Amino acid sequence: LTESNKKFLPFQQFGRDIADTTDAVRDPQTLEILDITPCSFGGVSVITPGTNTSNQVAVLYQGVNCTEVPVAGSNVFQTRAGCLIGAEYVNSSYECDIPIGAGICASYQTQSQSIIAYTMSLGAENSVAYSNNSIAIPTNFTISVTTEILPVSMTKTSVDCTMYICGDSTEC
Amino acid sequence: KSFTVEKGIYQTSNFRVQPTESIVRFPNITNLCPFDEVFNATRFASVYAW
Amino acid sequence: TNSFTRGVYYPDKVFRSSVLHSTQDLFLPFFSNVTWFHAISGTNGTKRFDNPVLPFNDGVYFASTEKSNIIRGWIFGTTLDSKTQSLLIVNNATNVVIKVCEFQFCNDPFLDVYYHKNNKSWMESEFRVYSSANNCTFEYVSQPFLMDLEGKQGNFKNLREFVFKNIDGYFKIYSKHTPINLGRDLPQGFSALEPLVDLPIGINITRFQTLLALHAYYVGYLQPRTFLLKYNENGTITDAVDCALDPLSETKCTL
Amino acid sequence: SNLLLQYGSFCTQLKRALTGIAVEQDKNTQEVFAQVKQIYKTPPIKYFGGFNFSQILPDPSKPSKRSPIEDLLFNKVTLLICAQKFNGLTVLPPLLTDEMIAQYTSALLAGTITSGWTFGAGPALQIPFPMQMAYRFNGIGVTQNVLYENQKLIANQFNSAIGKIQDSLSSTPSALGKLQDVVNHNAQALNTLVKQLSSKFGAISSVLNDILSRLDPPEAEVQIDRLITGRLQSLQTYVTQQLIRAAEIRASANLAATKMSECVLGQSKRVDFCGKGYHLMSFPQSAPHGVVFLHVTYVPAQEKNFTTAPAICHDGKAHFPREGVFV
Amino acid sequence: TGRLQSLQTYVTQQLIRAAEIRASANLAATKMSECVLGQSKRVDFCGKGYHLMSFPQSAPHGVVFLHVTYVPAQEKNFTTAPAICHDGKAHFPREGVFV
Amino acid sequence: SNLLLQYGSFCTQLKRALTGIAVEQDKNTQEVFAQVKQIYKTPPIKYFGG
Repeated sequence: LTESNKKFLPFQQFGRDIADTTDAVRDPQTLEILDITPCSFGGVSVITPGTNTSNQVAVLYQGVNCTEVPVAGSNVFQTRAGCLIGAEYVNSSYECDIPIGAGICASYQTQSQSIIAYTMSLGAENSVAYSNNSIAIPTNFTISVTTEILPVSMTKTSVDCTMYICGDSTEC
Repeated sequence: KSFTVEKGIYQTSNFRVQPTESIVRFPNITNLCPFDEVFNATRFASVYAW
Repeated sequence: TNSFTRGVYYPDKVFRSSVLHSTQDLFLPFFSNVTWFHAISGTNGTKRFDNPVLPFNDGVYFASTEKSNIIRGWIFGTTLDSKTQSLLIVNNATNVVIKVCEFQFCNDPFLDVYYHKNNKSWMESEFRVYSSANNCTFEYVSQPFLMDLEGKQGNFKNLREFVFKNIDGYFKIYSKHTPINLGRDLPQGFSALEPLVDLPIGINITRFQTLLALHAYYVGYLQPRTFLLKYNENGTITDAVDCALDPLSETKCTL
Repeated sequence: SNLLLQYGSFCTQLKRALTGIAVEQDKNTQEVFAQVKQIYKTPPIKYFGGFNFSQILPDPSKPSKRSPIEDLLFNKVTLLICAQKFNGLTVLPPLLTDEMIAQYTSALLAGTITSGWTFGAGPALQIPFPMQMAYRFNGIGVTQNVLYENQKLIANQFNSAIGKIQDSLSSTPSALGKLQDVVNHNAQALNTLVKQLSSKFGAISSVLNDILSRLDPPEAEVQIDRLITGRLQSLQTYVTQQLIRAAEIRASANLAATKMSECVLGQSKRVDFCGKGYHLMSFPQSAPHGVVFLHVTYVPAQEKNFTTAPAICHDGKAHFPREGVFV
Repeated sequence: TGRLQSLQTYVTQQLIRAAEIRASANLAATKMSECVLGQSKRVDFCGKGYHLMSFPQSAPHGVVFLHVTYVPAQEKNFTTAPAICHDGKAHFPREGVFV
Repeated sequence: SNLLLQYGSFCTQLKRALTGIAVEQDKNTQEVFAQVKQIYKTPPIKYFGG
């Protein structure tokens, strides 16, 4: 329940909206208009660097204002994806290891080992020297060999509709 | 479904908060009787006149 | 004449803001003829009444424009006798009276002195069409609904519109009063009817008649139709369109 | 919830299939935009040989570092969103926010106009812009002397053409039809899924509380048996429609990756691939859930007919042109 | 009906998945007919950089390509000019850059 | 028909999908064939160099 500013006409009582959800009600005593909203929910996920290197994790709740409502660790942080607990928001920038959302990437890096979450960096910042008259001609090269993988065909399969569905029973 | 996991993110379950109490506000104010006023009158009557 | 846009009401008690909704309820179809129904009813000599019996074709839409109290009331019923239950509604000047009780037959207004308007204006002649019966039911006295806003120097006409319908026993009365300037029958504009009175009285109703005291009204029949209501701002019906009048309306309902 | 277990593991793939679609949309954005290794930037001065680039280069006056052309695109695409979060349906945010999407686009502009096309095949090498256009006329069949002898006229022809683009979008309401139908199909599919909850599918009522309360438990299970499968097939249809639609976008995402690879990082000789006519160069522009290209093409005009002969004999021996036609 | 629904689901999933593979199979057929049987001028089609040739290699349910590319390095800046004027008339390069 | 309307909107989905397929077929012919603005006409005499 929450306070409603929308003005009702005297005869009508409910406040239904697009689709079939009830959106507003009126008080049966003292006749006051109220507003409704579902209480929060969401999915949880676990960010881990693998059992090979460590065992600490940092879970995340999706779309929950943890500042507004307590969820119930190491730290708390607010992100447009949700609330992240178990990591601290370092101010520097590196490349991305584990994506979260809205340009936040986490990794298992030292400062003595901990899980940190930072802001994504698109690469090393570089500039070029444009000019009215400036050309740069290369003098040496490099013969490289890359690689590329491509699927071609899957595995052929076949089924027997009568045998699978009916286990050799003449009634089926 | 393993004892070894690789790095990355993995969705496991979902989070849901729970209700705390219940609120019932039936119609206003209320309907009521005046027979209780009889109790605060004053005198009664005869024995063949209950 | 033909009804233009009147005959729309709020179907339920639900507030919806700025939405387009579809409705299946009984309605007055758009662009349908209405009979004039003029009764002189001058109450002269023995009997001059122009009241026939109306078949009550799935509810009645009623419109009128009196000065103060010319149009008075209604009887609903089937046999119109004490044998069967009959609705009666009278708008007294103080408070309305509604009586479901069985009545033998309605009485008549007084066939008084011929000077009906010369010097006879004293409020009197409660001509008591209500009769006496034993098995008698509950009454629903409440505030009057025929309050008139004063029309001064002409060009003011409080048009009265009421829809009476019966669905699964329950009897619904919808009312509205439009104080608009009008010189033609059912003037242009759009007006949505509020729900006013509900009756939990389930009886068969196939006939009805009007009370005129004295000592002019339009009647239409509702049909099942599908409309597209539009709710705007604080749950106000700004417009409603038909789904079977013309192909353009069919495309409007489809999209 | 107990009745759902006897049907088995149907929704496990339904959560698994939508995960694969979700991780795919964060991959489609990758190769369309992140074709470069280092983020470049333009110098403070902006005199590109007499060509006006103010419409596509970022303007720092606004908070978001966007360009005036793509700013018009943002207002035109219009997205209710509140009711979708109220039935277990979620909308995950994209991995790349709109700020760095504009930064990839700004990086591709800076490498193109300064370094030419060589930054797509190695280290970026700077070159002045009037000679870069001399190396794109050379790849369509005309000679370098055309450009410098008409440098000022071509500059006005390019500058006036790019100003017509902004008014072209505003005048036509059916311009950005393709991007608009993407968000329209997603929202319309969601509303049809939510409105399926009001359907009863041949049961007593569409509210699970009323079936449990008004009727006894022993035949309540058979009533919710018909209710679950009606809701389940509605959920099954949504994923199958999403699976087909996701493959169609991937076909368009791969085509957009090719145009950025060929029409932007080089001059393409495929006829009517980059644009309508002989191709010169291109420009990428970001958009909500899509990309917008600005192809610059070449079109001849002002014809004049002549008389020709395929060879010349001078000293008893035929002669053939080295590169040209005898007119 | 529960078991027949399982085949209806399973066949639908395989039909969609087989359409994705054929899209990859057609791309592999194009790469073998352009990156192997010739030289392709398409940018970033036969690998990053300027392309030279390629070598197919077999694989279980797939194919592996070994693109041999060309990448410049060791850059050095210079001062240039669009043309050359010798005797009152401009001179334009036929294939090179006036450096 | 009193039962089909009671099942929801299982016709609108299968009527908006066949319409999308049908309008797509008329689109496909446009890019394949209508690649020219004007309609050219062949000359009457037909000696094209042997």
